[PDB]
Amino acid sequence: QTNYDVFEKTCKELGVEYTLPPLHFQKVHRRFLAKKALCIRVYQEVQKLKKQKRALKAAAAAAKK
Amino acid sequence: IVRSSVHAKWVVGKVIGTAMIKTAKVRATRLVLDPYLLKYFNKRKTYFAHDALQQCSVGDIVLLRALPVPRSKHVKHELAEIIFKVGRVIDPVTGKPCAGTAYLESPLSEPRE
Amino acid sequence: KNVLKIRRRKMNHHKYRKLVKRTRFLRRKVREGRLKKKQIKFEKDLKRIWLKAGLKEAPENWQTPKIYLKNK
Amino acid sequence: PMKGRFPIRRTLQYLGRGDVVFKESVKIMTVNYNTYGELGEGARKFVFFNIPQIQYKNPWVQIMMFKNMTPSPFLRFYLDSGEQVLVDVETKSNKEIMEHIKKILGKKEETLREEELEKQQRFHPGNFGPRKYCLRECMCEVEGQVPCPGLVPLPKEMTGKYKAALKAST
Amino acid sequence: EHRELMAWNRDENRRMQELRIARLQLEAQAQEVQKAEAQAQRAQEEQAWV
Amino acid sequence: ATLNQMHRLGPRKEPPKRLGPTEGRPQLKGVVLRTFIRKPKKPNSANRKCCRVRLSTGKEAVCFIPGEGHTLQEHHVVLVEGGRTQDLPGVKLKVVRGKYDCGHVQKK
RNA sequence: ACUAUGCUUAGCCAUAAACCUAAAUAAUUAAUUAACAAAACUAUUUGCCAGAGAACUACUAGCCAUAGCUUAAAACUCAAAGGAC
RNA sequence: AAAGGUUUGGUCCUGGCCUUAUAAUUAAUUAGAGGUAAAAUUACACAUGCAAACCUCCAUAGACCGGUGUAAAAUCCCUUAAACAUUUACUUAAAAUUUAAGGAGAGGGUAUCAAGCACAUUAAAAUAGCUUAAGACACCUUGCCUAGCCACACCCCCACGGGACUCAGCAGUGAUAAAUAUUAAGCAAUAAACGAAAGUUUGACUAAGUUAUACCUCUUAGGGUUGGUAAAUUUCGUGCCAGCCACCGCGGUCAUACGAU
Ligand code: FES
Ligand SMILES: [K+]
Ligand SMILES: [K+]
Ligand SMILES: [K+]
Ligand SMILES: [K+]
Ligand SMILES: [K+]
Ligand SMILES: [K+]
Ligand SMILES: [K+]
Ligand SMILES: [K+]
Ligand SMILES: [Mg+2]
Ligand SMILES: [Mg+2]
Ligand SMILES: [Mg+2]
Ligand SMILES: [Mg+2]
Ligand SMILES: [Mg+2]
Ligand SMILES: [Mg+2]
Ligand SMILES: [Mg+2]
Ligand SMILES: [Mg+2]
Ligand SMILES: [Mg+2]
Ligand SMILES: [Mg+2]
Ligand SMILES: [Mg+2]
Ligand SMILES: [Mg+2]
Ligand SMILES: [Mg+2]
Ligand SMILES: [Mg+2]
Ligand SMILES: [Mg+2]
Ligand SMILES: [Mg+2]
Ligand SMILES: [Mg+2]
Ligand SMILES: [Mg+2]
Ligand SMILES: [Mg+2]
Repeated sequence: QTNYDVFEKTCKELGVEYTLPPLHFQKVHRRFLAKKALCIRVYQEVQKLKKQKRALKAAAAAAKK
Repeated sequence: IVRSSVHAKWVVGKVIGTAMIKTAKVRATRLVLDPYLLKYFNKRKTYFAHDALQQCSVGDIVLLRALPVPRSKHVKHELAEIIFKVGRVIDPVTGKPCAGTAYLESPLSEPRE
Repeated sequence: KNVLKIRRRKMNHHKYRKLVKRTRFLRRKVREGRLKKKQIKFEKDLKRIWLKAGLKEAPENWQTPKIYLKNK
Repeated sequence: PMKGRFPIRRTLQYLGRGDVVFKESVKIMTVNYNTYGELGEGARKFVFFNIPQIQYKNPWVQIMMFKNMTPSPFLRFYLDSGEQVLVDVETKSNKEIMEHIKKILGKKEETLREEELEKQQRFHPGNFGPRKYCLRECMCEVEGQVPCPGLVPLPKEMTGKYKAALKAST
Repeated sequence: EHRELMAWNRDENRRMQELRIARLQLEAQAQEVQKAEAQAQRAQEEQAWV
Repeated sequence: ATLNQMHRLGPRKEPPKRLGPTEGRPQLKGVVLRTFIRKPKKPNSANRKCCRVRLSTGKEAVCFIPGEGHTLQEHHVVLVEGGRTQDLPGVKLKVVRGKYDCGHVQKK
């Protein structure tokens, strides 16, 4: 926050990685970590289906043209 | 060249995040009077701002300009200026680099580098 | 400084400990069933998510973890 | 005992003593001050005593204060045109700071009085209505006018009950 | 009137900038003298320590 | 508490006013079910005249009958009011003398 | 008289009147005796408290804990409970 | 709050409860007359009558007024744009009234509701983000902003459709509730609708009827209380019984505390 140039050199030379403090604390327990894993997986599946649909829709339009 | 509808035509805040593409999450704070205590406290608001050049870093004070048309649901401002860069502040009064309450370059000197 | 307030708590805890000892076997069966209902509620809440999202089957290679059973 | 130091700052009379009413151009006032030092004592007193008074009279102006970021304290105003007015408040008393900003970016007494009169243009003393908006609810209250029948009974000949009886009698 | 007041403000900032350089100049002279004396003590102590 | 703590919490939370035997109503009408005697908790000694009633709400409560002598019987209708009988624990209702089947005390 | 156990090595458990029954920090000792204890008192920040019992309880959630710990009510009863002398 | 009563053998501290003030609804007992204001159990089911017309045909109005508090944390305040199912002007502008997208700040309860689970950005379509202990999300409760505003209009949030098929317009009824206004008169005044107009219409409204719920002026007198807090008891009866108290308490034979006087 004061001397960024010295900060960059110090971290590079000393080999220290600096991670910024996260804005919000995340609670962790078996029920949360298991629901959060499904929620991420469900989203990914929904988005994968949309991408496939777009490719098929575009492919059909290209053939018509 | 009509201006925005939003009340915050000009807002100052701190860049609390920069993980979205070309967008910087900025936390502005205003003073609100507690009616019971008659004392002012800090009410903070989050503003998404269009950072076209991705020139923003977490912790730097910035000035946002209200966009004439909202770019998206939440992006209704753009990055006008970076008032203070994080760790790279330049004293407005003298114009010399500073690192806290100290001069990295003396104001007596004229480096012109 | 008397210990009278400590003696009231002393008797409550003594009597409560003897009540738990009498009905220890009953309490065990209540818990195993409360955990089973706790697991079903967890599974149903996970099924609600993917069904609302529009999926007709749970994500591929997903099996709801059994988190309340005697896994440890 | 009211808590805190200088509890008078938390009274409506003190907050109303502020005299700096910014022009419509002023939108933001950033305050850069140092918590330790000798040349920034007036700036620290300005944040302690004056910033509450300024905010009270300028509720729509964003006052954001930054601490120990620069060697010297200063004030920077952001205007709606895009202009930035930098003020240097080092070695300046808190009272001097208030007077400086009042001159450069403060509305004049003439302007403020004109706005006050315009606000009350639609209140008329003659208007009748509820107490919240008017002096008198009814003309019965006025002296010389016929009084309210509730307070003073009307003459029999001025009553519909009596007139109806005569019309039947006729 | 706005332009005149914004010109007066810039004049006040320059006037105070001049005082700041005058004050800091005096400090450099005094602090330089102290620095030379402090370096002398280090030279004396450093030689003795060696 | 500090001024910051008073601000973050605000005014004291106020527990809701739970209702009593009349359920926030001036009176209720009930049908007598049984007439019995209740004994006042010591140090008092008496045979206090009470009755069970089914209130219009549908619940059943115990009501003290004031006065020297009542003619109440089962299936009668009465108008109950609030007010606890201090010696009788749990008796939070009273019968109104002079309404419906219950009548004014016979003066001696 | 003799076990579990107190010991070692691995892991769990997470509770004490874990109490100086004194949160931390920086001031002041006079323009200051509720009592007793440990003289009084200001400022700053966070935590906590809001009659007693029901209650180190019921339910909820987390936990290697399964006769467990932490979190923690209400109905109802009472006109007191409690501290010091 | 100008406070008071009540922990003890006693004092002090702490602390709850209650008392004294004010107002509304209902009930007991009791009351003459007049003027005024307000009328109120119930989004329960509704018998009958009425509540919208006007007018040379076209149109306009029946979108208002009046009613209820259904739903909803629902909102307040403010900004922008746009029309208007309009009015009054011009061939181009002043209003009234709305709608849409928003946000300086403010805005009920429960944190034993602590995570929500797509809630983000970019614009080669990639990046993996968004909200949240400064309270998200979930649930519960509630009309609020009061010259008035908002939502609802038999029910299914909606109303193509379907259904258990309409007084939450005036008066009135059934049921239910501690809760009890006339199945009334007139469009003369004001307001609205229509008409170029004389005019017509209106359970809006006006003038009445009803009711100690309130106020006002008069006339009669009733109601409660009488141990302390807290203004005020004579005699007898009763004898821990019968009874009484907001709190403390009273009653076992001289009861200022019960009942009658
Ligand atoms: S209020 Fe004026 S006549 Fe009654
Ligand atoms: K007694
Ligand atoms: K100890
Ligand atoms: K007290
Ligand atoms: K509806
Ligand atoms: K008329
Ligand atoms: K006697
Ligand atoms: K008596
Ligand atoms: K008497
Ligand atoms: Mg016990
Ligand atoms: Mg052994
Ligand atoms: Mg502990
Ligand atoms: Mg120890
Ligand atoms: Mg324990
Ligand atoms: Mg437990
Ligand atoms: Mg438990
Ligand atoms: Mg009545
Ligand atoms: Mg209306
Ligand atoms: Mg409702
Ligand atoms: Mg619970
Ligand atoms: Mg409907
Ligand atoms: Mg109906
Ligand atoms: Mg209808
Ligand atoms: Mg009706
Ligand atoms: Mg009534
Ligand atoms: Mg006309
Ligand atoms: Mg009596
Ligand atoms: Mg008495």
